Amino acid sequence: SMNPPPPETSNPNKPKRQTNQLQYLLRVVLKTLWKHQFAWPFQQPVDAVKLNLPDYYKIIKTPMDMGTIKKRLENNYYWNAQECIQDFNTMFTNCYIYNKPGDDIVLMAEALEKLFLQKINELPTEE
Ligand SMILES: Cc1sc2c(c1C)C(c1ccc(Cl)cc1)=N[C@@H](CC(=O)OC(C)(C)C)c1[nH]nc(C)[n+]1-2
Repeated sequence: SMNPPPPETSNPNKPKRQTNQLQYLLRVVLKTLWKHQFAWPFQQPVDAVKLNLPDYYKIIKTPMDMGTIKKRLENNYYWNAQECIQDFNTMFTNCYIYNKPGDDIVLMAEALEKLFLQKINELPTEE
């Protein structure tokens, strides 16, 4: 069970822009989650080889992680806030799909998601 290529972070064919909401998603949302004590499993794609999770990419067909999101934000990959919000939600949902309630990794995702929800509640109106 080899690892797939990671999600793209650059694509000249994809439209993109800078928006004040995307700036907030980087400076506030990503930065807050990235520094958290429980961020580290989510800072790069799941390595199913090293973790001995050969079923991971049989079950999780839309992988996502904060390393990817960080690069997307820094590299101005997104057209709007919704695209980036969707990536975060994909990441959390994947973790809950693959794992079981009360697992350590699920508690870690839950902690991060609580903070995500607190920050997204104050997403600024588009300028
Ligand atoms: C680098 C990464 S990425 C990751 C994990 C780790 C370690 C952990 C994990 C991280 C921290 C703690 Cl305290 C416990 C588990 N769990 C796996 C699934 C699993 O069951 O893996 C073990 C078989 C436990 C290796 C998982 N699912 N989704 C993700 C994002 N992760």
